[PDB]
Amino acid sequence: VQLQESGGGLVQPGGSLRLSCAASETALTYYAIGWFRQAPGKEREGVSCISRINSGSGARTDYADSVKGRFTISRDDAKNTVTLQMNSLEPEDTARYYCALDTTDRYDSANGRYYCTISSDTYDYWGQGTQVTVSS
Amino acid sequence: VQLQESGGGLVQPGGSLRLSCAASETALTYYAIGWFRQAPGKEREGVSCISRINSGSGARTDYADSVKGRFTISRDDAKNTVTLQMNSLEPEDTARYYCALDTTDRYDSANGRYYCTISSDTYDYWGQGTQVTVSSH
Amino acid sequence: VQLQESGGGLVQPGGSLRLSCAASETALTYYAIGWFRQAPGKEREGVSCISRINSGSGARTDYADSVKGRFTISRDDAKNTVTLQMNSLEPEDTARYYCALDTTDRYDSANGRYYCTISSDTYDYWGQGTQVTVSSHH
Amino acid sequence: VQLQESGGGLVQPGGSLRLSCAASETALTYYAIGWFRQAPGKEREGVSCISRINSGSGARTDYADSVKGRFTISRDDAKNTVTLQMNSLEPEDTARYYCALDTTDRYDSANGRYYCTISSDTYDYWGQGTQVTVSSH
Amino acid sequence: SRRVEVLLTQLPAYNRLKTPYEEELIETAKKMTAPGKGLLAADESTGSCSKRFAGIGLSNTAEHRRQYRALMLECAGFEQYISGVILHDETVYQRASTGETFPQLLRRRGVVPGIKTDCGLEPLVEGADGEQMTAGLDGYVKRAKKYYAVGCRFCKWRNVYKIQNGTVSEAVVRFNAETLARYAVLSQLCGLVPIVEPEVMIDGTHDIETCQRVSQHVWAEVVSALHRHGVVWEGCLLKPNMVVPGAESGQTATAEQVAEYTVKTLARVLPPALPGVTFLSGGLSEVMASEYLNAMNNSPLPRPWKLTFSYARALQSSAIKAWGGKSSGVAAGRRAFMHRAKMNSLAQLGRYNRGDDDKD
Amino acid sequence: SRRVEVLLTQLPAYNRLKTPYEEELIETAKKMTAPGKGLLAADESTGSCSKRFAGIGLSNTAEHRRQYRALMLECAGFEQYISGVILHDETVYQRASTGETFPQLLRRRGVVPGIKTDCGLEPLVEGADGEQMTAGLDGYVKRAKKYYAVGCRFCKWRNVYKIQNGTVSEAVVRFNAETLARYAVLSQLCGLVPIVEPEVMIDGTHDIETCQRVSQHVWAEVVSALHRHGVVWEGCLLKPNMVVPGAESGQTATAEQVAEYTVKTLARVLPPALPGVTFLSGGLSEVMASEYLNAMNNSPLPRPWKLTFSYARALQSSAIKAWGGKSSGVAAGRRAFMHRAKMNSLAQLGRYNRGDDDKD
Amino acid sequence: SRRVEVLLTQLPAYNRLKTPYEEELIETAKKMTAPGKGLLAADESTGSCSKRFAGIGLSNTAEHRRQYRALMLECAGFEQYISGVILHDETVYQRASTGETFPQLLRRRGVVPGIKTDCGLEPLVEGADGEQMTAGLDGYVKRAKKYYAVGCRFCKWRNVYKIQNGTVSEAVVRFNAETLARYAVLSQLCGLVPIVEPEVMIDGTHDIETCQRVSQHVWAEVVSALHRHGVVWEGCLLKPNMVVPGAESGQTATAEQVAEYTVKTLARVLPPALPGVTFLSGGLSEVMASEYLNAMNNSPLPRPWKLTFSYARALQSSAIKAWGGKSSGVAAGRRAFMHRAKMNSLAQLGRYNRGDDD
Amino acid sequence: SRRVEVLLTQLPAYNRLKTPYEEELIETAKKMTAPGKGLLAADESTGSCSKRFAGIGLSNTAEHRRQYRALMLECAGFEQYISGVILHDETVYQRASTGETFPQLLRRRGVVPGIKTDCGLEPLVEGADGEQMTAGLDGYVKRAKKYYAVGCRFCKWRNVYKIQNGTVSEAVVRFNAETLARYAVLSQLCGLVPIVEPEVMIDGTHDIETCQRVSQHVWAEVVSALHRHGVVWEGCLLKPNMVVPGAESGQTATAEQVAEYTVKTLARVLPPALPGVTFLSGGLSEVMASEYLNAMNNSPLPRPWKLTFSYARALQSSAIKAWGGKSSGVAAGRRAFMHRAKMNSLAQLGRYNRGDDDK
Repeated sequence: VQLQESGGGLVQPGGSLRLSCAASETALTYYAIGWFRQAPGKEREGVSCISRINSGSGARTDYADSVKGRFTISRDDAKNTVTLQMNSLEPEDTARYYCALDTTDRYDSANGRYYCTISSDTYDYWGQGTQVTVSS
Repeated sequence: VQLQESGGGLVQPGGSLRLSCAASETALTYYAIGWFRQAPGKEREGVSCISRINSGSGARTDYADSVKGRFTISRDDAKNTVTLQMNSLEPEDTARYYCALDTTDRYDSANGRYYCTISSDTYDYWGQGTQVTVSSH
Repeated sequence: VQLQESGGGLVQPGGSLRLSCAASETALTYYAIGWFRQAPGKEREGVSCISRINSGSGARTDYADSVKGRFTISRDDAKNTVTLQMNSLEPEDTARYYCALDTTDRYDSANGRYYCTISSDTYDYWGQGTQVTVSSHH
Repeated sequence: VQLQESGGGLVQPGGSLRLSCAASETALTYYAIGWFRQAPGKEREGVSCISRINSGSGARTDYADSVKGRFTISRDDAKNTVTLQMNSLEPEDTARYYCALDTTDRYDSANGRYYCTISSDTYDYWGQGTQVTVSSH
Repeated sequence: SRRVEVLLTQLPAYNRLKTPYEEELIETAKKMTAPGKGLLAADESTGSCSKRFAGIGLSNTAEHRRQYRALMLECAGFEQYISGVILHDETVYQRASTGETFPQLLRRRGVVPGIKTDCGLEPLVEGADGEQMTAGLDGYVKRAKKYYAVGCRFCKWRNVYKIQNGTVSEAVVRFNAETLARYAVLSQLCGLVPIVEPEVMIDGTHDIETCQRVSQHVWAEVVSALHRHGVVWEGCLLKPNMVVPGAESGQTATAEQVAEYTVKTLARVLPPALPGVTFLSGGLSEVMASEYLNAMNNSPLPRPWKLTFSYARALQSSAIKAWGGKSSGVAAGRRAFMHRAKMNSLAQLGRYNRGDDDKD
Repeated sequence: SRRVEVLLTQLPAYNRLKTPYEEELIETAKKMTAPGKGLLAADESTGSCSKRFAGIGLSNTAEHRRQYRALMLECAGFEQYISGVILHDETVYQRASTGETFPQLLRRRGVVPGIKTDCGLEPLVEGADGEQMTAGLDGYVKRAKKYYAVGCRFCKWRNVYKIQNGTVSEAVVRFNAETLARYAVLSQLCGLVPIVEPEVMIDGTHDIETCQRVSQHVWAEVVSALHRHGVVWEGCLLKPNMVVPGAESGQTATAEQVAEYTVKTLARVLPPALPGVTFLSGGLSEVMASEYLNAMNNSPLPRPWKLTFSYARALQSSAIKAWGGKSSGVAAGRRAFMHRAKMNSLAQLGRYNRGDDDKD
Repeated sequence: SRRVEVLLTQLPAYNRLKTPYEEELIETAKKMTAPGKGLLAADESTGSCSKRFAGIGLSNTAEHRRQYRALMLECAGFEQYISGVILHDETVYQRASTGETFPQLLRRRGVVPGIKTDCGLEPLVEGADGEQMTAGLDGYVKRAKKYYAVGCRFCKWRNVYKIQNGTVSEAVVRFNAETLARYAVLSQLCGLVPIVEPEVMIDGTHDIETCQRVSQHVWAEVVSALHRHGVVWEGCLLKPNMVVPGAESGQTATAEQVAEYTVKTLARVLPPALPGVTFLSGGLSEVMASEYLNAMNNSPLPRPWKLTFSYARALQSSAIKAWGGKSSGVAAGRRAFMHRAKMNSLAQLGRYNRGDDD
Repeated sequence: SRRVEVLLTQLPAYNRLKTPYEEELIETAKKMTAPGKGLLAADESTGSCSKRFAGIGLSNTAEHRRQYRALMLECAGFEQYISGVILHDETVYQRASTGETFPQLLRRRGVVPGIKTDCGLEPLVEGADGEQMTAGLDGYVKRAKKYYAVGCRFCKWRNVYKIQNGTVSEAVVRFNAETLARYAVLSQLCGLVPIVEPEVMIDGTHDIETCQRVSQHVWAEVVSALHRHGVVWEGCLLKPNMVVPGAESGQTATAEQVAEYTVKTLARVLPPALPGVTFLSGGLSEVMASEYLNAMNNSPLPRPWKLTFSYARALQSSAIKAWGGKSSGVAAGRRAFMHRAKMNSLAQLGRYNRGDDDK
């Protein structure tokens, strides 16, 4: 089983892309989903996670500091997809971007809500990725 | 099984004897009983029979012609015996006398009565007999 | 239940028509089928019957004497229809033509075959008919 | 239910008697048995007890001090009796003598034995008694 | 620890009936429960014909009884709707207008011929007053093998249970179930597919809840006895009553209610390996028997077996009245019979339309 | 908390049979088990008579069968030892030389006349090969009422159980018990004291322990079935086999061993309200049937019911051989019959003396 | 025809229980039903002791309960009339003033010690309202082997049947019979003679004919279940109710009627191989329990088993009242107990005389 | 006519259990048999856990057992394939890392929590040597009501039948059925959907024909007892063995044969009102349990009840081995567990593909 990422490509600095994560035989509504990226010659870093939908306050989200304010993650459980809207991209954002499923039941019983983590320790079913190059 | 005859002996003509028939392990009330006799050199002849007791008219009897009026047969079901009182004995009455049971169910449904026969075809359990000799000598 | 006749019309003498007999919710394969006709002021007469299909030897047919050689009756159990091909029409053939089902189990066990009759005594479920007019001067 | 005492009577000093204790519909083998006595103007005092038979060792006995050496108690479970043999009787022994059953299960399991007591607290089914007078006069 | 070599047929788990007709029984039961088809019950006794002919003034002779069956069996086209016909013993040997015996006619037209093999109701002696057992197991094998020889391939046996005071005696529940099961295995040994009819009768003041509970109790015991006697389930059929209020109860039920009470009762007791259920019409009218059967085939409840009909009065009442016992009425009688047959055929398929049926 | 008013007879605890003959059945059962008396079983079928007539070369006609029964029934004196006679249906209507029918003859002499009411053994179909059921319940009430009307006051019905491979199938245990129980209750309704005969047959290689265990299993189910059908226990009798080694087992048992196995088996299953046990002789010799019955009436084990005989071959074998079918042999035949009758009469009382019996 | 070699114990006719105690069980049952002797039922619960001590103002402590049993068990001479004593679990481990445990005391005096092993009544859930099953089969084998180890040789298990509206549900007839039969066969495996107590209770307005018909129906199913489970009939005992009119029926029956209804019911269902019947007294008075048992042992009907008593209140009621819980009343209490024992001993022999009684 | 007024519940036809949970039981049974879903059987005893931990060398402590259950219960996404989880009594009161008890976790995720309520196998005493009964009905009502109070909505009770010499004793057939039926009605009275498990064990040398004939005999008596005790059929489930050749028979059977023998046996005895059948895996491999369940959901035979799984080893065997009892193996364990859950989910739907599975 594997997720399918799409939407990457070549853009000039200040531009934007929209990454999409799709699932074939899995219902994404049961997972917290995270977007990750890896640049050539370094480790894989967390970009954004989104929890399962909390009735009725929506899903909780989190972002890496280097990306906060510019990227927005969302999910459509009906269409079974998770979206990462990346805006005003700098050239330090160039990498191959991956989505993955959190195989841990990320529930917070003290606050009665689903949450998420950008850690990647408990993520699995990585896709093949999609390359994002920001350069003049 | 066998019956026991008694009462016989030696008497002068005109005298009398009383023959008795006893049974150990049989209830005679269920049978017609017959007295028979056999003289040396002759066949066994019927003398007297007595039927089972008919609750209204008592038991039926029959006699051979040669003894009618002189012999009397009776039965006591309580004492389980059959008796033959022989009176006015002639020397032609000398023979060995036997007791026997009629093994046939002697009932006559047309007249509603038990009967008996002087014959011997259906008699059995003959005793050893008792000798009765009537003689002047 | 009722049968649907079609195919009639107006033709010149010597011409030909093809009458069709259809059934909605009943399987005609279970019946002997008969074509009849009634002329105005006359009684209803049998024209042709067709038996149920006899395996190997086909269906048996019969025709009124006045029509032998000119009409041909056939049946298609798959399409659930009975057809009357009328050829060489005379002016004495003008009438309303009816379809009907033989409600009697027309089997002949002595000969081991289904048969049919042009007699209308045991026929039923007559349709509304179809007009057949053979005339030159019209 | 009550026991039947016998054997008492009038004897001269130095003489002897044998008191017997009998039971009609009770098996004395199941009880420790006690002999008691009551003297004119005095209360009922224990004389002798005998325990149940201790298997293979016989019964245990006990006596009041004033009678030790002279009185002997025994029991016969077959004849269903209790006997008190009184020998060499003194005049202070004159009294009415009673039989009684101990209604307590007198077993001592530490000691592996049936025992008895002359204390009248747990005794019952007293008989009518038998009078014993020891006198010269 | 001592051991003995025994026959497998002496062990309780190996009690299943060994019959050489097993594959034929299974095929016959499938043929009888074909979609859109049911059974015509023409197995009335000589006595029962007396009440059928009363209204039309026809004399109860063996020949008029033959014409009575001939009115329907020599009617063309009923093979569209009838998969089998329950025949009376007399009719098995009577001859049709085609020259064949009626079993031969039915086998020529693809219809399975059957025979009523029970010998009628008798007083139960045990249980309560008015309860009845069914006789006929003495000499059964000889009869069944002879019915098979002349062309019959299934049979029918009827037991009744009379609800009195809201219950039935336990004697009748045990005894009649034991009778039906014994009948079933003897039939399968002789090559006849047994129709097991445990009819909880309509007479009485009981309500539909009483009928539901008695029916389930009665049918459960029938099923249990069938297990004990070793029936071949796949070659067997059930002819039960519908679960309805008592005839003189004063209560009424809709077709949707009768269907729910009946199907839920059957689903609790009846093994799915049993190919089909052929309902008896009993005390229902012609239209009501089609309406109830249709409702059964539109039920959301589980129903793995075929739910079809085995109707007598519900197929012949209008036919006999239009026939009138006269040859001039044959055309109208067969028109009435075929209409009832088509209506119930659609009811089996769940496509019966009440507006296409009678209004009275 | 809903309530309904029901008949008492619809409640399981009130299933006891209501028969107007209850008082007479109880008196008849006492008469049949009078001290020192037993039953003569003269109910052989026409087929069985050819096997009895084989050795003596007598033709199997209805008249010769009449003379065969007349050899014993018109023998004087057997009322001392015989309390009842099991008659065949044919003999019930035959005439004695006294002019009365045999039921009338037996009734004039204080002997209770009885009738075999079963219709013979048939293949069980269920269970294992070689196991058999008994036919005859169809039309039973009509038959029994006619036997009562002509003077019969008890009846006999025989089921058999074939020990094979040390066991019997559970099918035959249930079915034959159910047959016997239904037969018993129908008999008491018609005024006949039922003799219930569940015979574990002697055929086979089984030892006395296998017979003991099968007999107890079989008889326990018969008793359970009798409770279920509501028999009047005080007006009922049992005709069981004795617990003995198999005929082809090669093992032998003493009379006291047979007595212990039989009485201890009966004491485990048979309610003491049952007035009497009338043993069948089966495959025992004439002398063995007398000594074994004698040993049981000297048993220290519990035996509250009367232990007596219901013998066929054990009373007639020597009688037929001395008779020879000739009128000249009647006297010798009746001597053998009456000797056997007296021996078994003494055996019932426990005072049978082997030295007073036949030589070996 | 295919054939297979199987174990004899896999064939239905060979279902009899195989127990190494079989010979001992039979000998115990003979001892318990010795002529002129019966059982003392001293197995009241801690709760039931509160109802007994109510009238005499005795506190319901484990020690006063010990003295309550000691009033009778350390009374000399009751072995003439008592063949066995049903003990409660608590009393099995308590000690008499002789220094022995009560089982040791009873075995020293030739009395069979027994133990009530059921775990009380619970709602049946099935059947009708008010019907009850009996709990206690879980872990039964471990309990029974431990009771045997400390000297017990028989046990008792009680099921009850409530006549309501002239009948009982078939659920309670089937279920309670199955419980008793399972209990019986487990007891014999552990060396205890099972006393099967199926009590058709006296409560209700039913007449003696209703009691007869329900009792026969109930006991017949118990017997059938005992057959199914393979009980050793010769090492088993039954503790049934007597067939009597309902407590609030307004009907009365004489001892001769009660004896006839009871014996004729037992004779219809109870195999004669069963050695003994030990009747429960239930709601009868002391004199009535002796009078009825006496009538039972003078009946002309068949009764191959010993008809004796297994009495609780019918043996102790007068004793407790004379005892008063005070040590001064021991002599009077034991006089009453021994009198009741002698009367019922005579009743077993058929020689009970009503004029020699209260 | 008329003679005595009685309660309807005193009459044999009115023996059906009256329980206030009837409507809730029916809804739970529907939820448990949802299309494409089955049950996870995680109800192993502490002893049985030693046999599972043997291969991975993990000590059998209460905490390691919790992590063993937590490996699967706190795995995200298994609610796609698992409708209910059979819990052991110990696990019912243990807590997940989210802070909830496992019943609370399962109900948050729409999974029905269940509890194994039997008290283990004991010797039958009656019948033949080696045959076993199941204990636990004493105090059952108090136990079941306590499980319901903490969130459980179904239960499981296991009886076993040992085929010896081609047969089983009639004593065990009668006794174990009576035990199962009594258990079922006591559970429904307390609001738990009873899973009736009459397991004809795979041990022995018998062929598939002996298993078919014994299984039908055993299950038919179970059904008969359930009628007698008055079970609510629509709120009940059956957990039977599959009809397969004996483990030491030397015979083999294809999935289509096992499906035909099993479904035809069920169709002969099992009332269609029973909502679902949850097969036990027993002595089958992981792939074989998916293979056989798939074949049964492609059978032409009648099968009105849902045919699904209630698997223990067949869902956890690969997961435990990849887990290794170590926290570093959690990712691999859940990958193995979720794959097995997905395969059996497809097998329930009849769309299981053997080529997408292990080799």
